[PDB]
Amino acid sequence: NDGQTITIDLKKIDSDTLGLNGFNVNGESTSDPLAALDDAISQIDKFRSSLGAVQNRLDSAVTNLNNTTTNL
Amino acid sequence: ESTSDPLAALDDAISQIDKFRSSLGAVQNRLDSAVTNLNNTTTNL
Amino acid sequence: ANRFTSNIKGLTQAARNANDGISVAQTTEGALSEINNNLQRIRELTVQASTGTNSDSDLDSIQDEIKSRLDEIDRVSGQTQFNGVNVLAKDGSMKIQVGA
Amino acid sequence: ANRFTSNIKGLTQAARNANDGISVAQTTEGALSEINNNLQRIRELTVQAS
Amino acid sequence: TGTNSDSDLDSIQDEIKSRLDEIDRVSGQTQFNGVNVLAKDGSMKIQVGA
Repeated sequence: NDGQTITIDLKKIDSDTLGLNGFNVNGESTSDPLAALDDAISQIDKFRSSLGAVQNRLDSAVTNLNNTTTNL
Repeated sequence: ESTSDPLAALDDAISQIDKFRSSLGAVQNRLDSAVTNLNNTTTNL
Repeated sequence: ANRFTSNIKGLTQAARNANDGISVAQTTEGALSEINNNLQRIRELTVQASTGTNSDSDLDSIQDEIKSRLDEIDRVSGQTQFNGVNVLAKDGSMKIQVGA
Repeated sequence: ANRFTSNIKGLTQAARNANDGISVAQTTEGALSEINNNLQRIRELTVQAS
Repeated sequence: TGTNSDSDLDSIQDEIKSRLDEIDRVSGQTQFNGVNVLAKDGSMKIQVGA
């Protein structure tokens, strides 16, 4: 039927949106490199979690479709 | 420009084709009944 | 003889009617089984979320997977259908002819 | 029966197309798995730089 | 499906238009001993009684 959609969410991930965009440690050195790095890692982890959520949805959908096809 | 509701239009076309087919089936059945009745009447006369 | 033929034809049609009914029931049962499996996965990872050792960020991923599973349950409930009839979407009572 | 033919072919082909979904998802997951190692390396190198 | 590129949709459209051309051709060309059944709307009359 029409209007059947599974929506995968893609957010562009480069050094710019991740934070740093430029990293100095030799001194201007960033004030809190650890916090920025941890937040950058956390954003990646959140995107990975969303990805896992979408594989689960997709494989549940495909197994449902395969089950329904035999019945029809 | 991509059609707004492609599947709906295709299903409507399916319905139209099916109705036209069903009318043909009905007229075939009635014609066959007419033929057998005509043959029986011919034998009786 | 005419009455016998009438009843025989009626029962022959009712047989195919009952086969259609069992097909409808099996198609419904498949979607119910899928919803069951989704619910079991939800209860699984809710059990993981229950413990207090999890941080807020982890609980965010757990909630995201909950929302994905609920959306899947919603879709399977809504857009499943047989013969163009949304069997699970709307509450209703359906009759099946069985006799002449 | 005619409409069941449409339903069956549509469901089968829809599952075939949905498989592309897991294809894209797993490729993206591999890409982020690749990226994560560099971030961890930078993280454990920053403490040395400090 | 969103996974397809523009060329994929182009090939799909080519196949679709070839099909539709076949529907139009078969509708136009089918005829029974000089009468085009599907080319134009109409009715046919049949004598079944003396």
